[PDB]
Amino acid sequence: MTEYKLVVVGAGGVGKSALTIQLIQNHFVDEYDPTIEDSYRKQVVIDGETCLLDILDTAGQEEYSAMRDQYMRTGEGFLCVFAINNTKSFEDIHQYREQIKRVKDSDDVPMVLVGNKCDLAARTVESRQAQDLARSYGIPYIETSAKTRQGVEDAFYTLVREIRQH
Amino acid sequence: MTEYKLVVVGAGGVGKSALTIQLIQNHFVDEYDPTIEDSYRKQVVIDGETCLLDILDTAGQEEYSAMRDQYMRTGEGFLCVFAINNTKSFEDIHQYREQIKRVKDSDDVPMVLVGNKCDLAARTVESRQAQDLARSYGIPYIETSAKTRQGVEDAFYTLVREIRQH
Ligand SMILES: Nc1nc2c(ncn2[C@@H]2O[C@H](COP(=O)(O)OP(=O)(O)CP(=O)(O)O)[C@@H](O)[C@H]2O)c(=O)[nH]1
Ligand SMILES: Nc1nc2c(ncn2[C@@H]2O[C@H](COP(=O)(O)OP(=O)(O)CP(=O)(O)O)[C@@H](O)[C@H]2O)c(=O)[nH]1
Ligand SMILES: [Mg+2]
Ligand SMILES: [Mg+2]
Repeated sequence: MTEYKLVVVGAGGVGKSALTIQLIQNHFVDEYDPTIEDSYRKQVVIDGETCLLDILDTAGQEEYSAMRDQYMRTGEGFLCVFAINNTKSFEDIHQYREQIKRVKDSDDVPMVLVGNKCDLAARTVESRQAQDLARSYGIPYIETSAKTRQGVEDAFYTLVREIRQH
Repeated sequence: MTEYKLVVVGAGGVGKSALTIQLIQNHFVDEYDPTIEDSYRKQVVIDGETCLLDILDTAGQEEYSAMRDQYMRTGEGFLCVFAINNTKSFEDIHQYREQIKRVKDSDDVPMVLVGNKCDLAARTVESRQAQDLARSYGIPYIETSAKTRQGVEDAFYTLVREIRQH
């Protein structure tokens, strides 16, 4: 079957893992548990196509920024995640997109810009700012909440459809 | 606020109305009720943006194919709907896309190809066939069920994001 190799990247603490576990295990993780590297594989049916989601959940931390090259080379699509209550994480996006373009030798790589933790009221990144950024990259912007599950399927399945159209 | 003028088109009986009412009124209509023309307006929040969905629900029938020109000229994005258990409706898609391109003087108009009634088992249109068609048009393909609500938000919000990126 068709397999889609998806990679979830973004700064430390933005909710990369909570998003992925919401998708695979249907529950919200609320505990401190820094990721090194985790793989999840799941058979799903998207828009009638039977397929396998091979998802790589990555570390937010800097140790070995060049060990990101290896998982960036292999990934077919990327969810670039920031948290709407953390401005630095939004600013960091630029660095992950440039690194992905650099290792994949490409100005258009399947990507979705995800603004997570949209359930929180202490918002510091405006949606308009993020939508403008997404538009300059030519990629979708989706807001999600791993807490309420709002937008999680949408974020992942839109990325699969972007890969379908590459 | 930003308003998005969406238009739902497709052959008679494919579920254009049931899709729209699922979205606006959250329930499945299961009765015979041919549409002439209906408007629905709803304030929503999509990916953090407050906006108004102005949705036009159209007739499947032929009387006045040129009275489609008027609503095609004004629409910003189109959901092109067929039913996965009705091959003729899938074939009819081509005619609605060509008419939209013709009146909007454009080879790329915000559009989503929707394969509705995916809950039904008597499938006559394969997903692969539809995905190939969608790919040749360069637009997303989404399967929906107005009966189970599967994919309805996805179909509409993906169309809004396509308008955002035009
Ligand atoms: N309110 C709320 N909290 C969230 C959401 N997603 C994640 N969190 C919380 O943020 C914290 C960090 O989540 P986690 O998934 O571990 O983030 P990470 O980005 O994967 C962390 P690391 O980079 O080290 O691997 C946790 O307390 C988690 O419950 C969300 O959508 N909303
Ligand atoms: N199983 C199932 N039935 C559906 C679904 N969507 C619509 N239907 C059924 O199909 C029939 C036609 O639906 P309706 O919404 O009236 O279709 P229409 O395309 O709007 C008809 P018209 O073109 O004349 O305006 C109804 O019996 C409705 O319940 C669906 O997703 N699955
Ligand atoms: Mg993690
Ligand atoms: Mg109708």
